[PDB]
Amino acid sequence: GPHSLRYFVTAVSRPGLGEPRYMEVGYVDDTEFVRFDSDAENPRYEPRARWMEQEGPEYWERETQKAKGNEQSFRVDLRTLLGYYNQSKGGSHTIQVISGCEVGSDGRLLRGYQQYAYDGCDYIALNEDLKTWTAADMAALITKHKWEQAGEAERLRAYLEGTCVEWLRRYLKNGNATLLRTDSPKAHVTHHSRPEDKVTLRCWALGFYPADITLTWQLNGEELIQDMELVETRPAGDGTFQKWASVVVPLGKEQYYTCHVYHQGLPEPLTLRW
Amino acid sequence: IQKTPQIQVYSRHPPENGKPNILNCYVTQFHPPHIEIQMLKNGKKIPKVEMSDMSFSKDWSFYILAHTEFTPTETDTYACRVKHDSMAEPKTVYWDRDM
Amino acid sequence: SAPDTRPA
Ligand SMILES: *[C@@H]1O[C@H](CO[C@@H]2O[C@@H](C)[C@@H](O)[C@@H](O)[C@@H]2O)[C@@H](O[C@@H]2O[C@H](CO)[C@@H](O)[C@H](O)[C@H]2NC(C)=O)[C@H](O)[C@H]1NC(C)=O
Ligand SMILES: *[C@@H]1O[C@H](CO)[C@@H](O)[C@H](O)[C@H]1NC(C)=O
Repeated sequence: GPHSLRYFVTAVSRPGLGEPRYMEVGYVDDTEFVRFDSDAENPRYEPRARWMEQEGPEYWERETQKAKGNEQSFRVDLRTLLGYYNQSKGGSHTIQVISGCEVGSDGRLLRGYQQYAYDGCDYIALNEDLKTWTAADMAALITKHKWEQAGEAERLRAYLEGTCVEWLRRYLKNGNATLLRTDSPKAHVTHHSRPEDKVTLRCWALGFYPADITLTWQLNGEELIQDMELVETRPAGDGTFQKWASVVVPLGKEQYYTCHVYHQGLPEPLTLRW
Repeated sequence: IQKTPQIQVYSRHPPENGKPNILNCYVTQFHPPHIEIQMLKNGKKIPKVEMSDMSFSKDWSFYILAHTEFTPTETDTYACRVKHDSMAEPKTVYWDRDM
Repeated sequence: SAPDTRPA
């Protein structure tokens, strides 16, 4: 199926405490595989997935130097945005960037993207065309004009269609045993009493990969999505994910509800009852 | 913009006393990024805690996972304590083995 | 490999 390469970058200033903290975290699909943290003793790009041991010393040195260069660029941006927004030098501010590309099963580009945020709000983003930018406010409009005059879109497009895609294919090839695997969900239902002759039925899906999954509760053959409570799919600490979805039902009528689990690792969806 | 972190505590495998497991504290939907996350065993901070899976959603709120290997006991209690600017006081969420 | 970012 399709796969993605994403980098989550965060720069946070801290007036009075020295230089801003700078972090870069990379993911291939839903798996963290590399990380850079300026607050580490000796900041360096580091592998976060076992298969990255396949990259030689040059890779780590190159990514580390690039990260330090990016860190310096963001230090400048934090200062620049204080000016654009006419803010004080004593407050903490955050810049966030998500950059990435997605390819189909054949390794060809599906889409690329790069979006910026300042203090948790949209700042500027590359449009789907990979040619123009969309600015959220007048400060971002200044940036948009600067980048157009410098031809930044063309440079970024080259990265997205070329560098990003090519590295993603390489990571998928080297880490195939991990990234192309399928771990089937194991499910179970828990029961909890409530006041007013009602019960909470919670359906759990554990140890699966990839992260995409669908959990629904049914009654009489119809789904109860609007009556369900749930948590966003979440990492379980070992590279797998988990999720739960619950519904409140009448005491004594539990046997009438069924949990359905759909996943890449389930040739036939699972159907469970309490 | 200030979003209060959602704190979720859970194990990798259904808890079975004496059997190795992984305890997770997923802290999500928060902003600003500065945060303090501590995992506790019987009220005492756990030392080996690994931080991973830092990302942010479409609305830019932050997500991060704290996890540690552990072997559950019938009497041991576990919790996750979080300090963040959106909250006046630290917040502790206990592991509910029967959830 | 992450992209190189430049000043806004
Ligand atoms: C994963 O792929 C390997 C092939 O190796 C990949 O390509 C290399 C150039 C290098 O980049 C590796 O890190 C990559 O993992 C598969 O191993 C081969 O399997 C075939 C049979 O299917 C066998 O004849 C070859 O001798 C194997 N070669 C190796 C690398 O030992 C491996 O099976 C794949 N894993 C799964 C199950 O997805
Ligand atoms: C910036 O804010 C200060 C007050 O904090 C104000 O005096 C000044 O006019 C502002 N700058 C502009 C050009 O809006």
